[PDB]
Amino acid sequence: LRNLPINQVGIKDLRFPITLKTAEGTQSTVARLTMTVYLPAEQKGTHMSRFVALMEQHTEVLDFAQLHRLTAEMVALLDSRAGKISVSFPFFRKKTAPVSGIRSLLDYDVSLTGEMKDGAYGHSMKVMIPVTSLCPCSKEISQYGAHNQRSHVTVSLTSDAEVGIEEVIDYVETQASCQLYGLLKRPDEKYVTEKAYENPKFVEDMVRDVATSLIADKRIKSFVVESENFESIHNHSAYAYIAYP
Amino acid sequence: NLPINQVGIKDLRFPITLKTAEGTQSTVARLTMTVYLPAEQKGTHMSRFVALMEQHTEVLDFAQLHRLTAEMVALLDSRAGKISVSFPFFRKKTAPVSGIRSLLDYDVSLTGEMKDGAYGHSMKVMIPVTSLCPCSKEISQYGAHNQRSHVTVSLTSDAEVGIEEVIDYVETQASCQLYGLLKRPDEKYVTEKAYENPKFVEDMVRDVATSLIADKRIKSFVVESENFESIHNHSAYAYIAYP
Amino acid sequence: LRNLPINQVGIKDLRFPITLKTAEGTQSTVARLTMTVYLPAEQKGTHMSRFVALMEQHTEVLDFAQLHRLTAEMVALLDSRAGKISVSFPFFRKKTAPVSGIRSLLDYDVSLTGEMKDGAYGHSMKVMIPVTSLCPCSKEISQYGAHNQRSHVTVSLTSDAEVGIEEVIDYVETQASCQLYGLLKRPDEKYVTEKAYENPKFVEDMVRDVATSLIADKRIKSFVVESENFESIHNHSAYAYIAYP
Amino acid sequence: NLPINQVGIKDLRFPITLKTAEGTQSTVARLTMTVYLPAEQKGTHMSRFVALMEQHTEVLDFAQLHRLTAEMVALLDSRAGKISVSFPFFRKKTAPVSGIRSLLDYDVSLTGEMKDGAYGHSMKVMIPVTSLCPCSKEISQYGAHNQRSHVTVSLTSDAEVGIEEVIDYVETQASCQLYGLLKRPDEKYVTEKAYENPKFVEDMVRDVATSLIADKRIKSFVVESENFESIHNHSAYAYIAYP
Ligand SMILES: [Zn+2]
Ligand SMILES: [Zn+2]
Ligand SMILES: [Zn+2]
Ligand SMILES: [Zn+2]
Repeated sequence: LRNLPINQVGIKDLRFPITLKTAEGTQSTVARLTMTVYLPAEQKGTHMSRFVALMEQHTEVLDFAQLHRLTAEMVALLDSRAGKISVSFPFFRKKTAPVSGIRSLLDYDVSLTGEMKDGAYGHSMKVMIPVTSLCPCSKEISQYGAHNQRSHVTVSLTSDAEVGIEEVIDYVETQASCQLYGLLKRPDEKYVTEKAYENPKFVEDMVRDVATSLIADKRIKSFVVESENFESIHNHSAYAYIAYP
Repeated sequence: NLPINQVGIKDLRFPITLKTAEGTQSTVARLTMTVYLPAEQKGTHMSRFVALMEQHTEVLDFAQLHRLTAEMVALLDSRAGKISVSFPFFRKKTAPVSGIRSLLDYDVSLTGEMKDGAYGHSMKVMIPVTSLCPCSKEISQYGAHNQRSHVTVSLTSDAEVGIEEVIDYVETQASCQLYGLLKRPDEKYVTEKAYENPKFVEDMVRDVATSLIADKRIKSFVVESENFESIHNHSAYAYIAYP
Repeated sequence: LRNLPINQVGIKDLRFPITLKTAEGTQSTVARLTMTVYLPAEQKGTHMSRFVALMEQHTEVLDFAQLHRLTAEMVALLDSRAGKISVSFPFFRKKTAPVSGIRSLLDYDVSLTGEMKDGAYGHSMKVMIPVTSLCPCSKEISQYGAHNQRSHVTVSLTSDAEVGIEEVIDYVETQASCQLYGLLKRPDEKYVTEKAYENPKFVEDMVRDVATSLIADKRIKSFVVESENFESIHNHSAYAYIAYP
Repeated sequence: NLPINQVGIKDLRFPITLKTAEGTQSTVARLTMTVYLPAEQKGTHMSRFVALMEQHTEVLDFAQLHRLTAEMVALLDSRAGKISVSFPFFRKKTAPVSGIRSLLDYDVSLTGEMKDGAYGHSMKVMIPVTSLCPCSKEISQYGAHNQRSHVTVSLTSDAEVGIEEVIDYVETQASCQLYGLLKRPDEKYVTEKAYENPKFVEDMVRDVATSLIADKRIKSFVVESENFESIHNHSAYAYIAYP
């Protein structure tokens, strides 16, 4: 009676090397894990070492099928009816400069979550995409130039069928004033400077353009789109978010 | 054409004066200030959030947060919006043997929210405590591993719950609470007290949540605890949400 | 013999409310402190609670005279021949918008250090100043627009006579493509957009212009100037620093 | 007209493969890559630092760092420059009773530096350990407060000192070292061992520094330890520099 069920208990911020397979290829990265299970009112404690045992023994490449298997195996190993695994890591993608064709990596921040509830599995994801934002107000009121800055666009979603990390990346980067590259030659820098100027967007415009795409995707049951613009003229950020439905 | 749930400014740093039941203090806040944006409206008016903060010189407390949130949604011409303010919060404590006084620091957020002329508020408090392991003590012939823990309480009520109240709910339940200033007899007392009161992370979250369930001002809450286990390089963690 | 002196021992990241007085006025802020003393080979340990005792008992406003007194009192209280107090905090200054005249605060990050060595006192400081940087290459090669971004300029210095926090701020902000304001009306935004465009500067130009000023100041015995530009076109930073002499 | 000590790129994130004495692993690095800039030269050539990393596919180790730093100062047409690479580093450990194996994570930086055709290298390793308080144990009738500690070793040598070597120097000296995976008999062993080997932060830094002084490959070093005291909300800290 005095006793209460605990929504989630286990371990948090275990750092662990992982290999990840997505549609575009396989890559090695380093993750932080939070691994937890439901604890019924009657049980005193969970078994904390079994969460680490699980990661040490499962050597398969991570993908959405493997995260499912892993979460199902965890709840079984932990003797629980419910649990979550959240895995956060940097994610690299090969990019090509818009004029030179010179290739370089860009880095994104990703989290993947698997959740079991009484035999039912659900999965969600989050991706932070760094883009260039350029202010339409600045350009319009100014006889020359326009302020611009890096922005972090964060998409969180839950879907029934799998949605690829790269697909979330493309939905955002398609919409940005201009996207980022690690390696830019002189013509590419001329290209990005001009495109961003040509395509100014408020933080409001950015969240709306991405949200439109996500609403259209039949896989997506709910989402949040945030955008944060590190305003180059202020020392605080412009911020917006849309949650759906 | 889509409405935007919230749009405005994030992580504006700003000095504030804060009034609570035990007194007034000066601290430094981060603010996030946002309003609802209707489907066909192009943008909000970003400079007005800063203007509002620059103009209002009054001490912060729950009544002044309400007033600032009202005035914001008015000034921005919106039907809804939210103000969240985060800051370090200091409280004077008394060492348990010497009685020598010293401050402790806690992390607090308060949030006010207007939706179509109705107001709601909520708060969050991170209280650092000592945790000590019952399995370690029971299995070992001497000693018990122990570590700092960060206990985070988020709650929503209608009547005001004081920051100090949330702190007390938690410190009362910890294996032992923290102090900045401890003499040798104080160190002895805290060492023994934690060792006499071992708690798993499970125990800590159940013990705090029971106290909050008993407080009938509280509509809903989350209690989390993260224990920086001194024998691992990762943490034990738990949370309860209610209802 | 087996025993070794310890350069510095004490406490680190004590968070503590402070009141600070500089040339422009007095303000309340929150600091992190690191307070340490020298430990001779022969002594087993220092007295850790006395560092907190010291902060709890000294209720005077902080300024360079008070940091001196505080460091001298610490080494005496700790029974040591040498020690350091480092105090880090956000620092607010009142600013005025360049067209409207509308006033707002801006926030800077500051550290002040006091050091005793056998009766001799020395003090140093560091200030991070967030500014706008605008790329000359971008503007010159582009038919319109120029990429720009927040930059953090960090000045560290040691001096014999006191150098005010605001003076370090002015040395940097005087040199920037354009400086930041919290509150900007439409004409002010037109003003800052244009000024930054009119005054493009590489990270190299920025460190050089600030360093020139610091070399000229007779108070300053040594310094480091760093600048980091959060390139709005990349996901890494452009960075430079000058150390002198 | 002023020369600039170092100019280039900072916190480029980049996946790397790392080879050490115990094996090869894949990790993710932050890089800072800079060159000296002569007084009358206007700017460096920023895109070339990224090109250099994109082109060189070789496994990282001390010989490859030297080679990358040589090639950089060549490609940038500078007389001096520095490459620093920071990453999490994993090592497989054996629990002290069960022998069950599990990884532990450490934070590493390696730095290479060219000055007028001469090369130097240096390294930094943060090793997390358990610390346990001798005063707490001595004064208390039972128990002893203990906590995670972050021990950071920075060193410069000419002959290569392995990352695992620095880790061993430190773990050997801690009240007890950390493991990710511990069974009940392992938890008992580590609890007792720390309690049998209490050390102040002073003790830890002297004990490590003595080991490093004895390693005649080492030209200079700094040992710091920060102990996240489980009875306070602040840390004990010490450092030694040598010579
Ligand atoms: Zn703008
Ligand atoms: Zn335990
Ligand atoms: Zn540029
Ligand atoms: Zn102690």
